[PDB]
Amino acid sequence: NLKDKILGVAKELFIKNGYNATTTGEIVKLSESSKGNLYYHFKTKENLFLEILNIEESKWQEQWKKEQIKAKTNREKFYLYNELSLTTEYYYPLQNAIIEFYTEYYKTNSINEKMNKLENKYIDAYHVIFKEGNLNGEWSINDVNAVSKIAANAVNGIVTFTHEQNINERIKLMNKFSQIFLNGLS
Amino acid sequence: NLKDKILGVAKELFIKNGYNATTTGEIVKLSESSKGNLYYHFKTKENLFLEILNIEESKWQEQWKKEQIKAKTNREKFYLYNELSLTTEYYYPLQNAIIEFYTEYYKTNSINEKMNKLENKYIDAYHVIFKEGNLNGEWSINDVNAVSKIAANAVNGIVTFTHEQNINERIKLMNKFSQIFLNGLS
Ligand SMILES: CC[n+]1c(-c2ccccc2)c2cc(N)ccc2c2ccc(N)cc21
Repeated sequence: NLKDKILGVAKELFIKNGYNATTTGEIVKLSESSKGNLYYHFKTKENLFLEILNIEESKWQEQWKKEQIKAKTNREKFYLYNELSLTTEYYYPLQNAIIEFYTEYYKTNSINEKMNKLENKYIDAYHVIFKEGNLNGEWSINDVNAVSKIAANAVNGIVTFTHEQNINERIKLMNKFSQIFLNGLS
Repeated sequence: NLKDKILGVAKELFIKNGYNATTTGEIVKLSESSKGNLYYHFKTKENLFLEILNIEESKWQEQWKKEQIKAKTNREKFYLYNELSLTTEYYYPLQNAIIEFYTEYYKTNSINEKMNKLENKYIDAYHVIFKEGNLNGEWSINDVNAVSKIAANAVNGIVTFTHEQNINERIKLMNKFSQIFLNGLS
């Protein structure tokens, strides 16, 4: 595809190399297009990036839906969502590229611009879970927005910063996490 | 000393221009040494950075050892240590050199022998906190090593991924976390 097949390119240059570890010229290579095709939908490096981000976060949010089904109590949705967060091939596989981006481009309205849209969807699944937790009364939080951002990131840390130790060790830890967190709420 | 001098010039160069752009030639010139004497001491840029990384980790351990008398109980140190991490990393100079490096040497097994031992150093502080909390009966945790691991990375995510918010709110979520998390141990 025109400006669509190009999108799947950078995605890999970012997951395979990082943000400034991949450039337009680069893209253009396996891309095979002109530095104007990008002009249209992709105004700047940031855009292309901030764009691919959300896209992927969505394939994730989508898989999450087509999967939570195997969880009864919301509390199970919690443990699960975090667990799955570990195995997906979506979004998280370029959270380091984002760590960089957070620096290389923070003297510029993008963080809260389009990147604020992501910040929302990124903590949505948690928001539901927690919110619907008050209903089912599995617990009860008086600031669901705070706890939601909290959970989201911590979990994201457990996923990002431990990508070295074997995959099964990881799954165990994350579960010992959810136990503690959920238990710290009620 | 000529070693320290290298380490001294090297650090600022990295702080002034990131990890990637800083060349050893620069380091040797401004340190007034020789690639020879340099190579003898560190063998590589990658390796040089690591040693600075370690020297820094030891300076951290220092601050923590002094700045922690302001926290009587282990339950308070956990609160203090966490806040401390957020604030200091808000304006940590090398912060950008670090991110470049972790992205510049992810899969590299070798650079990961020390890479981990160092990381392991930050996890110790928590480990210490939790064990002491044990001996005192502030809580009860047997798999200290697991919690310590979870607390380190959970916090890191809270600190790293929350960059879009004002330092007042951040310190708020972080203290909220510390309370919630710490609340799932008794
Ligand atoms: C947890 C290790 N760790 C730290 C770190 C955290 C606390 C103290 C010292 C270093 C880190 C710190 C910054 N700024 C940026 C990236 C990373 C990172 C990236 C990947 C990884 N696999 C472990 C990582």
